[PDB]
Amino acid sequence: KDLKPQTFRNAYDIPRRNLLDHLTRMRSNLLKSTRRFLKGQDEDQVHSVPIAQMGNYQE
Amino acid sequence: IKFLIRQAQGLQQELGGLHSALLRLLATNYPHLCIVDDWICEEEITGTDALLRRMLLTNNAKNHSPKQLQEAFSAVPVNNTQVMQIIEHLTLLSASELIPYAEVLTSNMSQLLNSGVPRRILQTVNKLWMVLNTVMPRRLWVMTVNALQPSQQKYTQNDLMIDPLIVLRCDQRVHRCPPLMDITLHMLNGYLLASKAYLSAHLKETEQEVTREELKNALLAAQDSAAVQILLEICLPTEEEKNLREVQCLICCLLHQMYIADPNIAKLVHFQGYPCELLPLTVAGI
Amino acid sequence: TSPSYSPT
Amino acid sequence: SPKYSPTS
Amino acid sequence: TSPSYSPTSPSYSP
Amino acid sequence: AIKAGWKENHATFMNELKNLQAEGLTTLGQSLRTAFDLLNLNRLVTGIDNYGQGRNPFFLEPAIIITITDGSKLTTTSGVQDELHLPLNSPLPGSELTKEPFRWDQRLFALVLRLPGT
Amino acid sequence: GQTNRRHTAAVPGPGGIWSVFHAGVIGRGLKPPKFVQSRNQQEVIYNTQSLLSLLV
Amino acid sequence: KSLQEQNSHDAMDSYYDYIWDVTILEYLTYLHHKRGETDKRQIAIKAIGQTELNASNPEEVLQLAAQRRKKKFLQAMAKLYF
Amino acid sequence: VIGIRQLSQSLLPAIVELAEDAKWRVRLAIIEYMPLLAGQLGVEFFDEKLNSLCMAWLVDHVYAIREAATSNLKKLVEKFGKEWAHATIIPKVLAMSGDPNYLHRMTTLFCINVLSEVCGQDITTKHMLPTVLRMAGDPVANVRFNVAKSLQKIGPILDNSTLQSEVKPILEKLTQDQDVDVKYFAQEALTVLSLA
Amino acid sequence: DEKVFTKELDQWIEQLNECKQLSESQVKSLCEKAKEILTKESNVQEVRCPVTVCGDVHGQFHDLMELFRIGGKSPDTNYLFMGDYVDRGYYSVETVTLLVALKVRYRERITILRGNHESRQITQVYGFYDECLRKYGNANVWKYFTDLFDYLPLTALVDGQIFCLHGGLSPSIDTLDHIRALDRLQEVPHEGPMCDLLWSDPDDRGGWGISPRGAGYTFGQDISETFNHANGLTLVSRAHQLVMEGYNWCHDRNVVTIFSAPNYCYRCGNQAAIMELDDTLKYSFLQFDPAPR
Amino acid sequence: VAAAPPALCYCSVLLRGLLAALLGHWEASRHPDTTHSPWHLEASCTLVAVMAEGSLLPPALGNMHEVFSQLAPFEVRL
Ligand SMILES: [Mn+2]
Ligand SMILES: [Mn+2]
Repeated sequence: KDLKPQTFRNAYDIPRRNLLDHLTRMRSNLLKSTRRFLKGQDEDQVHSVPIAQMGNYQE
Repeated sequence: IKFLIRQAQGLQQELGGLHSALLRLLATNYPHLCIVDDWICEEEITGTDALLRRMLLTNNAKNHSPKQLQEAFSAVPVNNTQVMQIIEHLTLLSASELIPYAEVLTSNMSQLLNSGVPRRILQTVNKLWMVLNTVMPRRLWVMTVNALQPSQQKYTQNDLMIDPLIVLRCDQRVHRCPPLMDITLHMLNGYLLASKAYLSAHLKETEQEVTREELKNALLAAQDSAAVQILLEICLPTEEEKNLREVQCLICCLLHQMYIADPNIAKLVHFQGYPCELLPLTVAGI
Repeated sequence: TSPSYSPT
Repeated sequence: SPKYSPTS
Repeated sequence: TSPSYSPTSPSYSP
Repeated sequence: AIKAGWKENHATFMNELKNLQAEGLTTLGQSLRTAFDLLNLNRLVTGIDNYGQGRNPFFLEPAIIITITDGSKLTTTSGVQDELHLPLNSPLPGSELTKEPFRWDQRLFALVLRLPGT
Repeated sequence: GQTNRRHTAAVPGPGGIWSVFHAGVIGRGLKPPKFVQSRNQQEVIYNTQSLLSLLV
Repeated sequence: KSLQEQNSHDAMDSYYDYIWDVTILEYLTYLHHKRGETDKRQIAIKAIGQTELNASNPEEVLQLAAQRRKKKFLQAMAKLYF
Repeated sequence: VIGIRQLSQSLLPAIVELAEDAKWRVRLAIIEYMPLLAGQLGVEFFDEKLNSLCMAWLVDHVYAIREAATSNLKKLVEKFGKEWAHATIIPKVLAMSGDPNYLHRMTTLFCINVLSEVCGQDITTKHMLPTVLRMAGDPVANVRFNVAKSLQKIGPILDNSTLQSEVKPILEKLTQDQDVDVKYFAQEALTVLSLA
Repeated sequence: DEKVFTKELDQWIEQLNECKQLSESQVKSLCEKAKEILTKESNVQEVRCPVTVCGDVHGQFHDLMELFRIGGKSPDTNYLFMGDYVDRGYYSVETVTLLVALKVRYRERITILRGNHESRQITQVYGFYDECLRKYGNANVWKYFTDLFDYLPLTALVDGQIFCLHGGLSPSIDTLDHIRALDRLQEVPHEGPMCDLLWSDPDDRGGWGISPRGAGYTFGQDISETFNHANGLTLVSRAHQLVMEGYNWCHDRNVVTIFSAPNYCYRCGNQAAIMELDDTLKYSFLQFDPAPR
Repeated sequence: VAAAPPALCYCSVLLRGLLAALLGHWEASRHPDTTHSPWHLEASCTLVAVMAEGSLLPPALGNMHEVFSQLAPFEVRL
């Protein structure tokens, strides 16, 4: 369960069904090339979403 | 660039280090130019049958012209034999004079794709396309792709290096016609190597990082792997039959060259898995 | 430089 | 107002 | 090991 | 066997108690032995145990241990056990100074879960 | 009673040099058959009668 | 001793329905977790979580459930053999 | 306060990055303001690089962006002429009018509702009308009654012959179909056009 | 009759778009039509893809209007709101009036869900009652809207694959048929199946456990997995908990927490997100920030 | 089973379950007319007929299955 595959970094992930879509996704990522680049498509959250922590990270 | 490299290949003896420097630079930056099959097809035969045949049939062959070819080839369902006459004389023509004929054949391969044409005409078109490939490859690829799109946005050279699966976006008629499928295979292999070069240049340009090289490796690996997968799905028999053998042979040849170039790709394709109907014929072929 | 599945 | 989550 | 030389082919000795 | 140490806080204690998962066996004797071994280790580390010097009432480490079980039969990789045999092999040195693994300041209470199916 | 060739033939969200529109799937999607059983009630009366007579 | 061996022949994940003792089911759960057999372990956990048996019932339901499982298991063996 | 050519030349280095970025607000303002730049820079520059940006705005995520881009292409077609849009823009919309997203189908329907009003009547009758009536048979009820609203918007621009010939069977079919919403909207469009 | 009533309904919609509340007689008639149009639909009101699904609102009318701008107008795009749109919003009565007007205008282009905040005691102790007494003077609008919330449905199903609800799962319930056999014509009890339906919440725990909210339980990863294999559901979309990025995936992509009320209680500063399911069942996230005032 | 004398006593569990399900549906029904749920009315009539034929009930309680057709749902439930 704690595998956490890196589809962007590693190519042996991305099974056959989603292959073309992830390919277009890495291409869009690499040819966008902003200041921040991301290695995980779904980084939503882990366990909890704190309002105090968000306001502390904000100004 | 390719034609000038061939001329330098001819005139190696006079030029001291220029031929070396240029061939190193092309092998550094234009691998889809310096693919091997085009060069061996350039090396040809010194049985001189082509030269004698040219010297004794080109003569004054009533001045075949691209406009005449265009007229007969627009009226081709009324007249196939005049077209095949003209392209016979065109195969008799040489590598340099073929250039004004590049516009017609590529832009009008659609009526060739229409069923009923003889594959003598098809193989004549294929051989002329090889000769134009050894003379002027890049614009030839652009016109071929932009005329092999199914029945029409107009792709560019940079777009083709960005996304070479557009080469596989073509007719199922292309898929089931043998020699045009060989043309498609050459364009596919070339643009895959071109995509490697272009991502190389774009990453080295954009540096103005280690994750960027790993992302390049991942994108290229998944890229040619997805190309292989599309080719295998082409090898799958369609529901309609429920030509195919020659198509499977050509795709098996191209897969053989890719596997020899990089056996990592065999590992990744086999980890992704493909239809087991395709499995035994690919086992026999590759 | 990835030769196999990542967790294994 | 002391709490955003309706703890109740 | 030898991706292009096939298993049922002679080795190269040196 | 031990989840929360004496240096751990409420957040880690919450996380471990809630994320416990049911996969073990009814090894009540082994679990109780490990718990009371931890208690005796803490006591002899503190050194308030006046062995040979009486028993000071003002030296106390009041500990209450609650053991939660359903009251089913004991399970062991050997088989079933009908009696709570506390294991006699003690790798912890100095346990021979007391006949019993517990002390007078530790109180054990057992909760037995007998909620009916219907 | 009770595909990759087609995908790349119509793929890539009409942009070509940008991302595709949706950000993934959620499963197989669109449970296909939705097929209703409507064979007959007539003579299923009679099959019921035959079984019931055997029980009797 | 019988569940220790891995050389079985008789459909463990089908007769986990017929077993009705909490202790042997607990042993099965522990062994499946120990040898990393997650789906069979899930089957055993759900079979334990059946509300039919709870080892705290007024024992009339327990005897009735044991008799029912005895009947169905015996008819299963009677279907298998002969 | 500042001349259009001066500000357009001053801003043209930064327009392309600002055209496709984080906020739908800044995208909306760029879409609102850019046809002035297109009229200043003429047909050639807009055709060279802004055409792709207009199409990307049409296929963009937000509904406000889509409607703003539709009003923007109204401004472009009335600035640049009907025949040029017939040459360039009309194939783009009529080609994206077949994609699986009903949202982009809605985009095409809104664009046709504008371009039928602006584009005269001949191109409406021979280009957009067959595509709209062939999208009238779509299985999605949403795009079905949106096509019904489209015919309601477009009808007074036609001639009565084309209406009574082909619009009337489509309208009576969109009344005959089972869904109450598309049936009511088809009834409303029919009684607006007074075809019966 | 129906035609002129529909035209006056569209007039009411336009006025509500222009942020003006209606008259008491109009509220009474709207609630009557809403009862007659909500009685028929069942507890699992099946909504068919494509659709745009939306989390909590909590009476923030300006953010709701920005959400309409994001996801399309109500006549065009199908919508699905999953509860909590009556409490501690400033234009909360205008918000709920707009939602019920849209429902009674387009019965099947939109469907709304019943959160925990849509009940008599919760409204009284969190101020919707205060808002309507301030606005309309009397409590007739309040009792109309609470009687309507007695008739709001329970859970939404998308193509038999997506299970949309407010709170989450319950050890009392096992199946969609049990959800159907539940009767919803009752203000929510402090204990029971409707209660922990509208008061549950996820966790990475495993098994069950009592919620800190005082009502309902809190489920675990394996519990959600067991539920989804039990009833063939592929993804459970719930909306009750406030999140910062706007959405969260829990239980190795089995529970989607959606929040679509940005800047919670005007101070939290959170973003908001809504999903859109395209007709071949392709999901997309739209995120936004509250509009300037 | 109804033709049998004691099989009602042995199928009491199924009878109880069906009665409970019917009770739940008739509680959860909002329609003032009974006949909007066609299967439930027929099932209730058939069930009451089954116990009536199996002689657990008086014949007036049998004719309860007759009056199901035109009774209102709350009356049937009580
Ligand atoms: Mn809420
Ligand atoms: Mn809630």
